[PDB]
Amino acid sequence: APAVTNLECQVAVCTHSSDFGGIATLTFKTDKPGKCAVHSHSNVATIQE
Amino acid sequence: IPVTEDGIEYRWGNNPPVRLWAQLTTEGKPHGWPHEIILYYYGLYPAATIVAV
Amino acid sequence: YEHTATIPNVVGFPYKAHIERNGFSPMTLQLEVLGTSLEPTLNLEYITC
Repeated sequence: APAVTNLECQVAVCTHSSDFGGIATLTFKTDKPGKCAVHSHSNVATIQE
Repeated sequence: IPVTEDGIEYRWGNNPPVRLWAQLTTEGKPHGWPHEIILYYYGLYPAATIVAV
Repeated sequence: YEHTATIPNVVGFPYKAHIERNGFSPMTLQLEVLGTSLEPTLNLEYITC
């Protein structure tokens, strides 16, 4: 499951500073459904999942 | 009492301890005209911003 | 969440009041003015008949 192809990201709301306020959406062409890792190298933000 | 961005505890009577620390708050619109960016950056971290201007 | 608004003091006139607090679905307020009253202060100096 290489499932990147081309990747783009939209951001809806980032009401921040308390627990988790950034709700982001990801769309991309993909292969078969399956599990894939995700993180952020930059420490300016963090990913709960 | 003064509450900082680190944490404040309670012991009032024999109640269990209670932990509070503040938000980032500050007023103004940090995505608008130039005239309010200064005040938004001022209230949040009150110091070290007079140095910048 | 406090918010200020102004309504023309006229009866039978629907008024709109939209809310723009992000992080939630924007919504609106319907305001109706029905039968205002104004009650003065009386002193009753004297009476005649």
